[PDB]
Amino acid sequence: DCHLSDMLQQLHSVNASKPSERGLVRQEEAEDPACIPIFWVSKWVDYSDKYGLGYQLCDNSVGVLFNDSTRLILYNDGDSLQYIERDGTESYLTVSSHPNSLMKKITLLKYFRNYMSEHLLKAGANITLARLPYLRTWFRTRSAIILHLSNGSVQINFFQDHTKLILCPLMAAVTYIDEKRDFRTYRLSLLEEYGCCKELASRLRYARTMVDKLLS
Repeated sequence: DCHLSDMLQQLHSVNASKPSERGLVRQEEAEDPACIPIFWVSKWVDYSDKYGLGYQLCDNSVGVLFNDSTRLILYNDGDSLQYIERDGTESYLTVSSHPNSLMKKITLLKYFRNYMSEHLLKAGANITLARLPYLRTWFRTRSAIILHLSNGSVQINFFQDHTKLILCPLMAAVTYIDEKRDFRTYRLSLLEEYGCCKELASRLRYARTMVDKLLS
């Protein structure tokens, strides 16, 4: 990742500068609505002991990262599919016509979509040209799930308190979703500048270490 390189810098820059420890924190002055992200994960399902990691993006498309490290996406038209092999090669197809070699996985995705159509909360449901990204990797920790999409974006959802970061290195920007499910986007360079709350500074410290694991 040219991107993830960028992201660790940005983030380290902001964390080095110790933004909570300021005479007068001015976090709202680092806000920047002209940087809101197009895609994040609104829901996810971890059936990774058997099948893989199911998930839905904010545009209502659905995806799976199977345990064999391939991915099938279903677009929000209900029919278009994109399959992505371990090497990254990508075929496109539909539900109506598609090799039989994909029967089992197309079905697995239908099940994942049926479940996610009915069930979980839709993160960032209150918000509004990019290529639909797919899930590159994920992993869990005691404290959170980390989701790394092909468009270069890392999303970290925290379990305890339901807070979330979407990091876009394209813009040097991060979106915080707090416990009240308020949704504020910030430029990291302005956060370094203007400071932020002790909450977000800890989330952002975690996020650095999380982006380290991702690089490995």
